[PDB]
Amino acid sequence: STISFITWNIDGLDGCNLPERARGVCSCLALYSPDVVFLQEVIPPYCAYLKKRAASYTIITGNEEGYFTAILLKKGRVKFKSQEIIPFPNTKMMRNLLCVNVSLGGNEFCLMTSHLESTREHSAERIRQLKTVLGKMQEAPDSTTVIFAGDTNLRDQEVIKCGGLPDNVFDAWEFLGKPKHCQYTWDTKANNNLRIPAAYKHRFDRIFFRAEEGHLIPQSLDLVGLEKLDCGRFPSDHWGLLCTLNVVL
Amino acid sequence: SKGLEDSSTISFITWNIDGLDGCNLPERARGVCSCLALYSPDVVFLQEVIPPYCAYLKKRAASYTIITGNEEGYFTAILLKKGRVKFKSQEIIPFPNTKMMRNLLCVNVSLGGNEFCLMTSHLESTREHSAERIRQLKTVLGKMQEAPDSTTVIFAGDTNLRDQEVIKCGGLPDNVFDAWEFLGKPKHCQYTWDTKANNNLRIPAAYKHRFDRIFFRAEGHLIPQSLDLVGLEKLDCGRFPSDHWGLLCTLNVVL
DNA sequence: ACGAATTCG
DNA sequence: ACGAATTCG
Ligand SMILES: [Mg+2]
Ligand SMILES: [Mg+2]
Ligand SMILES: [Mg+2]
Repeated sequence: STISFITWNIDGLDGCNLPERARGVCSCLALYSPDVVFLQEVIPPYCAYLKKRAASYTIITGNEEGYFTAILLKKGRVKFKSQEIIPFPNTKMMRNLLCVNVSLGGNEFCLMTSHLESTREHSAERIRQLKTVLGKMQEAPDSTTVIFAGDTNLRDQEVIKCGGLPDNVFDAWEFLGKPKHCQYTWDTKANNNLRIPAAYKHRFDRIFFRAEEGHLIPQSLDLVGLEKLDCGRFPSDHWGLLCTLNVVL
Repeated sequence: SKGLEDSSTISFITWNIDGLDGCNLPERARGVCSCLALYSPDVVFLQEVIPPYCAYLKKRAASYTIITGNEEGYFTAILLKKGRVKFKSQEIIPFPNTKMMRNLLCVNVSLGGNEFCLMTSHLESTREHSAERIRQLKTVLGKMQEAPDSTTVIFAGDTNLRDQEVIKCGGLPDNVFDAWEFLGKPKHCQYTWDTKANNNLRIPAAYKHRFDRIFFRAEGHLIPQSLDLVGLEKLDCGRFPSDHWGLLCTLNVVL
């Protein structure tokens, strides 16, 4: 059976046009009706909005104050079994690792998200956090399918410094042949929200998975959130990623 | 005076004398020159010299010939004791990507019956410019290796280096030694820039670094004898000659 | 949440 | 000529 999710850093720390941009995020979610949504940079009033607007999803959060991650699980498609939060002891930005154990498509999943330490200056801590994520991905039983989707803030060289992805962990964008149309998820030439008067682009938002051979097969990957809202800005400074996969029992 | 017994020795001071701080500069220059008068080094390597400072050196260090790394702005200089050092030529090597007018100054001399290439630089400043500083260090080390095998090469200057940056470079080449390391990393002269002990910059924090370093290319032919700090006395104005301490080094040239 | 510049302690 | 924090482009 086919499943879909979106992962999206929705820039709740930008207070400008935030109500309109939150409505814009959810209009995108309504269009694609994903089974799972992974969000980063949620803030408390944004979470309160989602609890009403997305009342058809079970909402799991990474914290209750500041800014944090969330995982939304479509009721009637996804059975919620537990949540786990793993700290990043040396974060300076309240980052952590949020996991949920669920049933979806007839199989058990561990679904994970994080907003890894931001900016070039904090590369070393970001690498330590990536190692924590990768270590946690190895802990689930082999019959459980593990998906991480989140804002990694990664540069390719940092993954190399980490040792590269393990032999049994795959990046969905790489798996699909490194398609150019959805490569960059943060692009200051195409996205004006931060008003950065220069052109930089990065593949900060990434999807990793661990599954028994042939039991999880990515089928599509697309950017979402590409349309300006009435205020002339985008829902976020990031594009979202929409991924569909076949879950084979 | 430098008699027969010490004819095998080269002594020198290297010092970033902070000519970019105009406040109290004439008095601070007199403080530097008082140090030069006390130790009478054969050679002085200076960084952050400015044109007015050259005039102060001509007045209060008149026994030294001045070779400069540029004519305007701020620049390095090598001072040669008249009657001891024979000047043979001056070479300047550019750092094409510097944003701070930095370069490599080489002065070829004869002293004590030996040929020397004496080099100084003020490598790119601040943690943010690490990449360019490492590129400049590679230029310096390459030039040290290129000199004729008969010549004795000494670099002394303000490197702005952090230890981790020399490791990123791959370490000093096999025939190039750091004088402080050679002498066993003595604690008394380890830090040459120290905002707890020196308040010239008025930084309200305590940080210390070994920015000022001496490299030499040598087998057993060049033996460091001593390394000591200078410039640790406050002057009449209540400030030091510079935000850096200077380094006083003696080396023996051996058969 | 970019790199470069600047301020503050 | 420090590092952190903030601001500029
Ligand atoms: Mg952000
Ligand atoms: Mg297909
Ligand atoms: Mg200086």
